Amino acid sequence: WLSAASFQETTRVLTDAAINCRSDKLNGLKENVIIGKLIPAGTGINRYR
Amino acid sequence: LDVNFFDELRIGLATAEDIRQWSYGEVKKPETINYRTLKPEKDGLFCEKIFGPTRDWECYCGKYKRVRFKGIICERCGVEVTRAKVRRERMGHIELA
Amino acid sequence: EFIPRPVKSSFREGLTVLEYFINTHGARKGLADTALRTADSGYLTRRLV
Amino acid sequence: VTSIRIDGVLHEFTTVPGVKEDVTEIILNLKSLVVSSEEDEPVTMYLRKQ
Amino acid sequence: VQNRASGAEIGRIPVDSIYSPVLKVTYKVDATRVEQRTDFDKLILDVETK
Amino acid sequence: KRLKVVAAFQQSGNSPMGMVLDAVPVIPPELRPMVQLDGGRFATSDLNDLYRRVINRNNRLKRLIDLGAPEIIVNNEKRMLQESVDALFDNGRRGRPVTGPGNRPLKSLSDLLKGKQGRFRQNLLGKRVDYSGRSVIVVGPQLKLH
Amino acid sequence: EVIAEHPVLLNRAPTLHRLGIQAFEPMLVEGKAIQLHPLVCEAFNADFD
Amino acid sequence: NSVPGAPNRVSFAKLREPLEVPGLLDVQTDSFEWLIGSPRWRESAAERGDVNPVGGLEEVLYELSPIEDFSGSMSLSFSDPRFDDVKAPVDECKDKDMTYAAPLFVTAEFINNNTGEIKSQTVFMGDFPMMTEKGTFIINGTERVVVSQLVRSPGVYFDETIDKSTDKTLHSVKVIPSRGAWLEFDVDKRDTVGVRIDRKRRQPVTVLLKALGWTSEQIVERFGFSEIMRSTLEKDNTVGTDEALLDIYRKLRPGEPPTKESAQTLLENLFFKEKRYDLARVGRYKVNKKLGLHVGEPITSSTLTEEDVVATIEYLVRLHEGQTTMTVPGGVEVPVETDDIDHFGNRRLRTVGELIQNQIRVGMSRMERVVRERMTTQDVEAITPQTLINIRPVVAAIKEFFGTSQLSQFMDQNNPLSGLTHKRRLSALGPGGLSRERAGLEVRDVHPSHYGRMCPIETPEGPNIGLIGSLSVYARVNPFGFIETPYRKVVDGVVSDEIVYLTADEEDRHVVAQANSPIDADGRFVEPRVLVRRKAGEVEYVPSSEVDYMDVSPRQMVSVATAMIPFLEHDDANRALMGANMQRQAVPLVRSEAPLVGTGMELRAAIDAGDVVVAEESGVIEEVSADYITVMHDNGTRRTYRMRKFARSNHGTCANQCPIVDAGDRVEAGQVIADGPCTDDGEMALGKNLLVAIMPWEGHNYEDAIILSNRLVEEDVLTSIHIEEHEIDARDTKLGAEEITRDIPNISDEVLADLDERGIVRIGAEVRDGDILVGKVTPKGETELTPEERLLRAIFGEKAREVRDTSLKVPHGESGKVIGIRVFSREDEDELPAGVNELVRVYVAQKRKISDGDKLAGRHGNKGVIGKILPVEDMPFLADGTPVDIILNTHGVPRRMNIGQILETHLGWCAHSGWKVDAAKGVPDWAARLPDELLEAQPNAIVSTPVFDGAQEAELQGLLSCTLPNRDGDVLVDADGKAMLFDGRSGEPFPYPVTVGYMYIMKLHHLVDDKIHARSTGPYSMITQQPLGGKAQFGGQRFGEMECWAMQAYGAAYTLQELLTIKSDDTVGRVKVYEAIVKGENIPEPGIPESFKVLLKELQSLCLNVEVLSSDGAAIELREGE
DNA sequence: CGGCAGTCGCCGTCTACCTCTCCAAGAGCAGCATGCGC
DNA sequence: GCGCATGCTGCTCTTCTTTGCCATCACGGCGACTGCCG
RNA sequence: CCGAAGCUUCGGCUUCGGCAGGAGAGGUA
Ligand SMILES: [Mg+2]
Ligand SMILES: [Zn+2]
Repeated sequence: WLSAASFQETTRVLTDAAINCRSDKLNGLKENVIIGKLIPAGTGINRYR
Repeated sequence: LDVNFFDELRIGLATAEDIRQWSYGEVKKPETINYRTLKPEKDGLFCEKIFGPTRDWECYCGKYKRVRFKGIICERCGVEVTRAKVRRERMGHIELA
Repeated sequence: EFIPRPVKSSFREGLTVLEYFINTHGARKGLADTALRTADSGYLTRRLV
Repeated sequence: VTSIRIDGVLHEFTTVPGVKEDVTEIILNLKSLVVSSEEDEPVTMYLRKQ
Repeated sequence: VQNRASGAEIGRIPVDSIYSPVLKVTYKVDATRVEQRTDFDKLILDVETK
Repeated sequence: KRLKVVAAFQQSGNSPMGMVLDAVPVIPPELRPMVQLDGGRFATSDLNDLYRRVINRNNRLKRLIDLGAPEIIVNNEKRMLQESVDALFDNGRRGRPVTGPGNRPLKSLSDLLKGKQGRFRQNLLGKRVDYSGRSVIVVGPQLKLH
Repeated sequence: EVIAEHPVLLNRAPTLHRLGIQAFEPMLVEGKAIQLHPLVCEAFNADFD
Repeated sequence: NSVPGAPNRVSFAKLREPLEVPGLLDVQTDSFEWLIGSPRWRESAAERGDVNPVGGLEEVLYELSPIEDFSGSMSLSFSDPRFDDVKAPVDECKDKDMTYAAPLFVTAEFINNNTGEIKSQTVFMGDFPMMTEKGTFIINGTERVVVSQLVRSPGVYFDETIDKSTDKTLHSVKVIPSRGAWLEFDVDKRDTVGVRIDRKRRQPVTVLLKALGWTSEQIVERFGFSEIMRSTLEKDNTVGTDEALLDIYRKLRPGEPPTKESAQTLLENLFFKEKRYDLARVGRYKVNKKLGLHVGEPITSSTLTEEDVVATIEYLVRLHEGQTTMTVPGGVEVPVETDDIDHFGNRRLRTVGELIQNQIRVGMSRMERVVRERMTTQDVEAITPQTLINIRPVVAAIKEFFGTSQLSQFMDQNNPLSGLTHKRRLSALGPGGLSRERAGLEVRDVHPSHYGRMCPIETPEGPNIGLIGSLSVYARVNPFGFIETPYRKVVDGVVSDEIVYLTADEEDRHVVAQANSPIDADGRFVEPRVLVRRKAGEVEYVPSSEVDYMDVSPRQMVSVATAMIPFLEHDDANRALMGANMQRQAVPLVRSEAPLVGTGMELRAAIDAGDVVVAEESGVIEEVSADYITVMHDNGTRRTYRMRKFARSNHGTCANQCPIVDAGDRVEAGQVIADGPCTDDGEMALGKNLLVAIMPWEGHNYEDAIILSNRLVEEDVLTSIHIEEHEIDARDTKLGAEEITRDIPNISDEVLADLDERGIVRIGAEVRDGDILVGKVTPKGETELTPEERLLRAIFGEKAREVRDTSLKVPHGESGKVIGIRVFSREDEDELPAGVNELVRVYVAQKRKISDGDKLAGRHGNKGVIGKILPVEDMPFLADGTPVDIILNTHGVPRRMNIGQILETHLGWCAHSGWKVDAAKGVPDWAARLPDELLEAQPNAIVSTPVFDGAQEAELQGLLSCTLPNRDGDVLVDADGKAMLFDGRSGEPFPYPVTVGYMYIMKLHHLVDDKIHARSTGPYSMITQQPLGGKAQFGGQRFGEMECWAMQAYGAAYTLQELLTIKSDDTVGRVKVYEAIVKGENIPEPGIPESFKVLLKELQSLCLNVEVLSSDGAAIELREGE
């Protein structure tokens, strides 16, 4: 819901997520940028880090 | 805090019990700020009792003004003796009839 | 649509008043639709990303 | 010429009473002066008119 | 040269300086390139001053 | 169409009763600041008025209820309180917007999250930074590629 | 010697692809303008007007 | 010519002109003259069509009155507006931050029908802002300009579209009033006509005709020629009128019991009552002209009638069938056609008078509502006109229009041309027009009806392309709002000299010839066939025996800035657009000089702008100084004119006036007496003449860059003066009163040496960044102390010591001398805001030279920044040692189709050098059409080539081989315009000849000194603790969304993380990074940004229970504090 | 009941930077302070 | 000599929505919905 | 966090003083 709420139609996605009690695993580029972590690409992957 | 320890972000509907849990006090008067004394009112929208001291290690009265008296709640005013950065993270609530 | 009357003079000889006036019909459409294209392409790029 | 100084005038964005040109035009006119010197130290001339 | 960087009075006005006394210079070359490989050049200079 | 809503409230351990409110939260004061306008007065906050309206209506409702008022007047006050809370949460969704000085509609709590000028697309996905500069570029042909 | 071998990043808007950001090695010049290589103008899409 | 003292500029023009260009500021002053009702407009309206000299305010005051109550016992009326004298002159209002206005009075009478007595007295209705002699308003001390608005006019509009399924023609109708309800008749997929009353639902027109009181046989008696009408009358199921009114009532009013009298009172309150419906004079005149109703009688009353509706339906059905002409009982024959709404015969102009009259009307209606409501709650025998009238709504409306409005715009005073152009702008946006987002691509096109009324070239380049335009030179406005243009009438193939002004709706029935047409001595066309303009803007080649009109001049279709480009017909439209736009961005220089090659428009573009001083009478000059001129008239009166020396304009440039007369000259009325900002002896001069070379040079002029010489810096050729203004205010406080004084107990005595005995700086001091301007202190309160400290600091010493420091300092990166101080005080009887005690303003001036990064330009679209400045010994030089001044590249000319610059350089070289044509064996064949004064010229001569009739190419090619030699008998530039240059770095000649000449170069107001910025750390925000924005607040640069995608596509995971946390939001990491950098250690690990916490607290206030979990539940606190 | 088509509301419409102006006020309810009258 | 009356002045809100005011709002896609016809 | 002033054992300690939001218009690439 974090990546879809920041694209378009914040109110509708937030309402549906609240009703459904969704959970976000924070495993994408946009979410890791939002919360302030290393993106899972390039030099931010486990082998190189 | 460490960002490398987060694992989830859950959202859901909030009940009245949760709203009464998060709050640190109930606001009653619609007043905002004292124009002449330049100090927050009581039980208003900017009150020091509900939200926190406007200045560091201070309170509404002048009984405690030093850094060694932290942790003590003023018994005549009700204001905590702590930092002023706690006004960015403490909420309140309104009791609807 | 094409105008059945042509512009017989080059820019090295200079156009007349009427030829210069009717030359400006198509020189404004491009300038006016470039600005719309620039705002139509950015939305597509944001949706593709 | 490296500097000038007029009486009754503080800066170059001003006018002198009775003179048809402001100080900016006077300086631009003085920019064409041809002078010759022999000393190795600054020398000062004068100009008085009425 | 700003008067605040030299310790002078308010009434002083600094002025740009052009110290060059030469106006216009040009040259022309006439080249003798006859056969037998005995060739030389001639230079003519013109100097105009102030 | 209906099962999508009726099954969400069943599969999880929540309740459909969170849609009716009995207490309203209040944002921390430092997130809605009120500051002097260049040695003059304070000129609005766009969020400290929507709270004030709710507080005034609630106080009048409480005083009228604990007085023995007729049912019609209590119903009018309850309708007005409901409208004020609705305008606090989303201004303009139902009826006409609540305006201020200059016929300018007020900005609610849900207007600070939506749009290209909201929190998401203007404060979280892109920021302003330190150690930066700007100037006009010109061509230098004596440089190398690095 | 403070700025020796310390790269900087140059950026022009809009950034339509990767090459809108590139890293150079600074040199001190005289003036108030930045000097850019003639061969990176195609990637930056930058004229000099 | 036609001006008493003017420079002699010889011209290449071959055509004569039968008309002179009008006043260039008459579009602004005439409307205000009509609104005010002054005698000048009264006489002008008496000159032609003197029927109803009605002012602007009088018609509002007469439509308002009388004001009656519900009972009908008393009434109020208004009449006779009149104005007092202006309170303060223009300069006083501009200095003390006031408004230029004059009080307004009206007379009001109160009649009481119960008794019969009358009580009338004069009331005061507030101060009315007034327009100066230049067409501008001074509002709160700032100059403003009100811009005209292009809006669609009221009337009836027929349309026609193509069906989707049946793919046939579908017609529609729309009756649009000035203010009221809308009507819409149309035809549907089947043969069923229907009306859309008040934008709701859809009913067959039979119900409307029945509700108008019509039988079922009269419809056939009139509309008895269509099967559509038969089908509509057959299927109405509303036999009887009352059923129709009930159906209309049930359709309009929802959830009501249908009552016939209420239906009638609601029907006659929508279209037929002159209280809530207004088809204004324009609307009534248009409806009486399209449908061909009664024509000839004067217009009185402005409401719809039944015959109008019947005629509209008849027109619609006739158009649907296919008829071309139609007549109405009692009206003349009219054509049947569909009309276009972008036509200039349908778009009218709302000038300043009609923009102010609307606001006055709104305030009047509010005041009228108040007086009507208050007339029934007061006691009689104490009612007077002064007790019923409230002024507040009117003044509120006036001050809301002249302030926060989209059409009263801040004036631009970069140079005189921009100021003149601002006042001649036609704007398509505003409250009643369009939107920058809703407007499409068909409202931004050059319609064929713009010829002579709007300029097709001068328009903005960004998102406002086609939404803003400029009036043409010969255009003028109707008394209705339609733009006219003049023509010369031709009869029997001979052009006469009688001028008739035609609107776009009247010139489409005549054949109009072309301006560039060969005319003999008698006036007969030479060419057998001429290029004309037919009805629908169609271009044809018809013969010179059937035309009926002709143009007045070749420059009839261009504006005042486009008519200043020489050789315009050789340039493309796109480059000429930029060339016209960039002439309004030039800066004034310390010394001005007129072009070597001009157009002739530059003389009357400077007098009409008004930045020069002209003589109002004839006399001799008595005394001349640097700031005043005294003229003695012939009768005996003496008049003195003062000058503005080093005045600051709206944009920080310098506005300086200088005298150009001697001490014994004779002066004629209209002669220019003093110069101005961008003026050289009365004619506009925006740039300088420089020697050019067209060649590539080592890559320093690559991609639109420019190489300059060093002689342009050592000789002050391109130098400008910029002035700045700073203020501060001294006010009172709840703890005391702030005071301005030199005494400051916090700072040293070294930085308090440039202050006088009052706390202000002294005139002539050079300030710098962080320097001091004024010295002010703030009290912190005077109270008592503890009893112990009383005696303690009686022994030691106790002072007030409540003074804090608040001093006005020079901002970052500014400097310059101090040239003026203006102090306002309260005690010396000066107007001041309440709560403040003293005001002071400080002016700071600097002189700016040319440097790298500055923008230069020409009149043809050339534009670039300066890449290098070279020593004069490093520059290519001619055979006699003359260096060139500027180098331009040759790769940019052919692909942009602006070849007028090369012709300009050729003509400029010929004008600079001077020429002489030999006529020993008669005039040469190429010089047959040249005048006799253009056969010889002197060095440094000024010529003129009009915009569409100038110097040909045979003439230029022949003049390039006649130029005079220099000091030595040498001709440096040959017959092709090319010269051999030497190389100033190596000494060898360049192998091929290069083009040389003179060109006119202007300096644009985009300087690099105002665009450089840098920051390491500085001020931060309050809600989201990110760096501030802007250059004045020492802000940072945005790293947007598109710039993050490049970082993510490169693979740089650490650069992005550092850019997003420890440089923007990480409050605890920002300090540690600085300490680590200073101490030389390693940079620490980023924390968590603050905007995420702000977002979470935002989400929790909408009753959302959002939490951050761990790997095993147990939500993390996410608030620090421990 | 059962289709059905107009209709009405809600969503979206490129990035970065510079300069200027303007941002609810009159009405009303006490609370006295002094002048005037018997 | 005392009581009553009226104007400076603290002092804290208050600002709607009918039978009125108000005047409109692109352009395309999508989806419910809702009266309407059969 | 910065400045001023004292103690200062040279790590620092103490007193006082101090803030940054919207709408509209025009423009450059
Ligand atoms: Mg460019
Ligand atoms: Zn206390």
